[PDB]
Amino acid sequence: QVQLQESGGGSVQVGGSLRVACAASGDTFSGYLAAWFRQAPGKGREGVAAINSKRHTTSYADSVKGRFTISKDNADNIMYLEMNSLKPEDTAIYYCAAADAIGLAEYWSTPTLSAARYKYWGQGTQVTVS
Amino acid sequence: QVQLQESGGGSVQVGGSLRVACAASGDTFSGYLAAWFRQAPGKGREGVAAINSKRHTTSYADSVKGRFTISKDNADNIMYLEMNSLKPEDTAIYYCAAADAIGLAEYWSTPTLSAARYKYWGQGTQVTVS
Amino acid sequence: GLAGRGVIYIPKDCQANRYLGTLNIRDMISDFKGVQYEKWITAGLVMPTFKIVIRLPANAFTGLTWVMSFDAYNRITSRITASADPVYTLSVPHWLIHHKLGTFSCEIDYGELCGHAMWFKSTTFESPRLHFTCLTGNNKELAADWQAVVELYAELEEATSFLGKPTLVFDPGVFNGKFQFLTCPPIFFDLTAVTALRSAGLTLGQVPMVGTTKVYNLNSTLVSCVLGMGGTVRGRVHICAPIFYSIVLWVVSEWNGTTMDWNELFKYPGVYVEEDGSFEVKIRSPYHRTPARLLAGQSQRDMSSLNFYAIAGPIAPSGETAQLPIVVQIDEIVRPDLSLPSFEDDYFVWVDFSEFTLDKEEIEIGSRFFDFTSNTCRVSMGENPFAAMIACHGLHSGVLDLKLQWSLNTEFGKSSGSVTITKLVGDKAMGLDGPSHVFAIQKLEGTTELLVGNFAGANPNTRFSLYSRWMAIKLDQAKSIKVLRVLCKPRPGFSFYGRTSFPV
Amino acid sequence: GLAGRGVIYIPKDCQANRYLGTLNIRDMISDFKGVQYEKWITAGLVMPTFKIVIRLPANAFTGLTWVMSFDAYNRITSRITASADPVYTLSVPHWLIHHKLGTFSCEIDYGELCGHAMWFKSTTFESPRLHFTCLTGNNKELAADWQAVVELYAELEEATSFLGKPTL
Amino acid sequence: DLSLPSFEDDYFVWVDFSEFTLDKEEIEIGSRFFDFTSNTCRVSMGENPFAAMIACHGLHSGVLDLKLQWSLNTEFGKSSGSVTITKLVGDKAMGLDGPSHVFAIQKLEGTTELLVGNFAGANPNTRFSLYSRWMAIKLDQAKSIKVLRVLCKPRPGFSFYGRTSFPV
Amino acid sequence: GLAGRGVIYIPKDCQANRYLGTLNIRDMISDFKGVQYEKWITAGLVMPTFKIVIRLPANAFTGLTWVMSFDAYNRITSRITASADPVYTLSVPHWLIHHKLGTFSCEIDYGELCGHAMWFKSTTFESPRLHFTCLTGNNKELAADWQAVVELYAELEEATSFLGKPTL
Repeated sequence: QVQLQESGGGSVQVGGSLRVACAASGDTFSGYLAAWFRQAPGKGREGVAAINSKRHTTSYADSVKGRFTISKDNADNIMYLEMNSLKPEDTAIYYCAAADAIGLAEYWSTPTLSAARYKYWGQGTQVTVS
Repeated sequence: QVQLQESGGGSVQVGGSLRVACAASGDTFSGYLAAWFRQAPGKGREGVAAINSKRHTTSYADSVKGRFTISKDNADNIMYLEMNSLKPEDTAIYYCAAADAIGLAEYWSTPTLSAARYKYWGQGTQVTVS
Repeated sequence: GLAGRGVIYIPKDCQANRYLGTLNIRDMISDFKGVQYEKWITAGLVMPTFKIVIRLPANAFTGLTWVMSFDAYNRITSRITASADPVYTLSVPHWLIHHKLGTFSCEIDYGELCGHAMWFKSTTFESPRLHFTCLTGNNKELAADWQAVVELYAELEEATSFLGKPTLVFDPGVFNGKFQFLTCPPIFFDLTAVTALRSAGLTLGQVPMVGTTKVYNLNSTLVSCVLGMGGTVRGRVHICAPIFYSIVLWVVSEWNGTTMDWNELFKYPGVYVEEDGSFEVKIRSPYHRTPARLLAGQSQRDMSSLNFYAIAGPIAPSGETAQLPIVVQIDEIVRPDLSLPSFEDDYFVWVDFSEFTLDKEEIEIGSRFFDFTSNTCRVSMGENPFAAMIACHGLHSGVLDLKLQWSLNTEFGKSSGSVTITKLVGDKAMGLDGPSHVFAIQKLEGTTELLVGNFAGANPNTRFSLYSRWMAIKLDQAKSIKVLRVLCKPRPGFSFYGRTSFPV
Repeated sequence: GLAGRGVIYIPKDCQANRYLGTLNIRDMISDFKGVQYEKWITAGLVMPTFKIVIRLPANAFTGLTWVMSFDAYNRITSRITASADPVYTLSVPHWLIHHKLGTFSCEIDYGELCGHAMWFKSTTFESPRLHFTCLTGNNKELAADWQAVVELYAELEEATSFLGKPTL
Repeated sequence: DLSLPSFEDDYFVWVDFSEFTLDKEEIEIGSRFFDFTSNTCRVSMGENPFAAMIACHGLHSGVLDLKLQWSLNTEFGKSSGSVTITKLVGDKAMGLDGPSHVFAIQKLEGTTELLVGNFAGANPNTRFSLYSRWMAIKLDQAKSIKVLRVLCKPRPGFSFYGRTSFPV
Repeated sequence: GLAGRGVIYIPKDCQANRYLGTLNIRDMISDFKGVQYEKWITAGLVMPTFKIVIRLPANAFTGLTWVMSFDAYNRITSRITASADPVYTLSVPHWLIHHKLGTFSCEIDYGELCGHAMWFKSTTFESPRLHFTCLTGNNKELAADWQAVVELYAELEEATSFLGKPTL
């Protein structure tokens, strides 16, 4: 139903921008509401930005605005995380996870950041800075 | 109506677990709501955990959670206090005391810890640590 | 009065669920220039009652059937172009045309279906369109590709108002036990098995879904009001089969599970059906009712379900490897004993704002019911069936009362500022500054009133802005409020124009 | 008043004179425990008039027909198991069921056919049995093996005498 | 010649939550009348004769109104948070999110309504769960509330099916 | 319309408060296969009014009496197995049967007692059961152990709703 393959993480200087690889489609839809996720040592699964793609609604995480962005290419039609500037503490590996059971209460609302809702989980790409 | 005999108290190292002896049945029921009790020098009869056994409802004392437990064996069908870990201050001798006049207001509620309700009182077993 | 004409091209071997192309009435009346096209200029806007007449040859040896789905709005046009599942095209008002019969013609009232009379010079709302699909296909290939002509006979007299009758006026008890356009995906009996059991789920109101994206249709939301349903459903079977396929099948209701051996099974009340003709079956429940929805830890067969057994199998002549489809449609439920309605006349939660990250914040509602798009605070919405009737129907009108509910994150003695609502006519570039309220946040509750509509009389779901009253919530000091809610009860006068489904 | 039920298994390519299996009313009323089975205990011995209803799908392109032969006695049961000729199964009171028609149901009076009301606890005379055979078969093979259910609707009221009217 | 009835049409206390030891706490009632089993706070119940007619009889049905009563342990000027009640149809895995109320704990009183029953029409004492409306009390900041009570008057339409005794 | 049958075994010297064994209507209508058992399949769920008829010999020199306690629910089934006190078995709707009199038969309306019509295929709520006990016993021992048959005569017509009239 859903395949995911990702790369593009690595060390960088402060003020740096790491693009994340386009989420691999699987099973010919790739239209599901999908949110990135972070970790901290001892602290699991804090959410990060997401998009409700079909309504063109953006959602961002608390503690971050403007230095993480999430957008969808109109031609490629495949979501990817964008990071334009970076604070020192991005310790975790990011995760890409999507939910495809959206109803009517998850549609006009802001995209949720809760971890328990998203049923498709994948490894994701390692990012850090010195 | 009710006989009680108990042993199993003694000095131990910190982080220690003392099982308390199965409450002696008397007069062929041993089904009454029964609560343990503690003392302090100068301070009398503070309550400790209890079970409403027939509904499988547990009640714990304030100031303690998880380091005292109270459970009933399904096969033995006789309550006994269990202590899995211990803080230094258990100074008192514990008391076993049961009440058999339970009504409808003491049944669906949490088991009470008040000392004045329990009419069957016994000596109990001496426990302390260095 | 003939106006408009179209063709559809059917390939030689039609498939089940394959897309047979669409056509829109705007093109047919404009392209086919005629008496009625130019009589439709002088009349202004018309509300026509016209009968589509589809002309196809009557041939009984291929056992085809086609579903004609009429969508006034382009919700499903993008979905249906490839591998059109039954639920997309059966959740819209639709008519089945049977290949055994010929020259199928059934009227449509564009007043009762779509509710709003239509313009000529251009399209204000997307054109009323018709989608055709093979609901089930031929057993074997045809000789060569063929064709069908579709005609629509109309009479055009001027329309007095932009609004017909409202299709339904919302009230707490809204379900009378009568259904329009409720049909199910084709059940398929294979030929090889000596006996066969098939099961239809009888718990209506579970928002049928393909597997990935749900679909809201009006029959599901209309059943979701009550808590469980009565007995004695009545529906008719249509056997889409060639003339040489034959089957006879026994229909019963089962809770929870099937008796394995048959001499216990025939004792139950049930109907035998060997032809295309109605059945009437009464719903068997331990509690005399069926819940009509499912809980979090539950399956769909655990509840009541109506079951089709093949006592004498589907027989076949020498050459057929293709399965035999059965389609059922429920016209009515009879002898209804309905349980308590879910929601009383008390209010229902509508939208809730929380996690304000930026102070001195406003939120704009307007005349629209939904689609707030607050970018500095998170928003949430209700699952309730009323907000479902807003998404199913095309146009909705009325006035709905409000309340505000909020609580304080800071200390009550450190509190300051207000929560105001501002009420204008037109957007604040120009306006008349009507009744507005400034509540201090020390009060903790407020109540007001809102109108959803226009000057035209009704506001649809996909957004445009037509001159009407405009309401905005303005927060003086935002961080104070931890959570805000607003719950709304519609005044008795309310309406829903049009009928549709919302694929989400 | 439904009592008793049975099935018969028809192979995909039926043959002319092939044997399609038998079934006896004693087994169907005993096995299918019901209202009439135990109403047949209190009544003692009964002389039922009951209509067999055979449920098969109506299909006109195979041109099958089946003969139902009703023998109260086991004279022909041993003869008919292999290559059942027409004369064995057409010399007993019999009913033709046509595959073109469907849901063939024709009553039987067990008073005029067999003359003697029947017991319950065991069988004094051998049980009334029904034999089915294809009298003529399909031109070509079917798609796959199929089935038919046979039902018998009865009403049981007590029998006054062991003997009905004499047949002749 | 009977004397005055003990209780008038005024409300009667139903359940009272106290000694909250863990914050951001919820309590689930549901459609059932009793058997709350709150593990992070102590609960108490009424002796009243109505809750006795619930235990004697087998099935009970109806709708009963509510009130909330609470007081504050902390200083009133240090107060914060809310006490909400959440009202659904079915359990929160799926649901329609019906009428729910968020009261700030600075208000100190609230009133709502509850249904005891099912789709089947009545709910018995020993627990099962049948599809019906589901009410849960959620406390944003728990330590603030010293004692909470809820007292309920049943609407005139009420019923008790069956007759039994409860040995406790 | 006879459906269901059971026996109870009374020891030679009955004692006051001794337990004489129980029996449930679900077992008697299922085990005793009959007209009404299978008429209870087609009807779905029924609300029967049926008269228990207990057949015991009339003898006036032992002065026995037995209490029949009818519990729709298994509250007291666990309590009563040993030394059944009067209060457990007299707090449920009960009928006294006197040994001086004979063939005690008094109807029960399962609509007014239990209020809810009952299913067949399995039990949603625990089966309606009957407990018998000697309320007071013989002065001296009997000659030898004896027996009593209990019968229940019923008529089964379909029940319209899951709920009868409310008792109060």
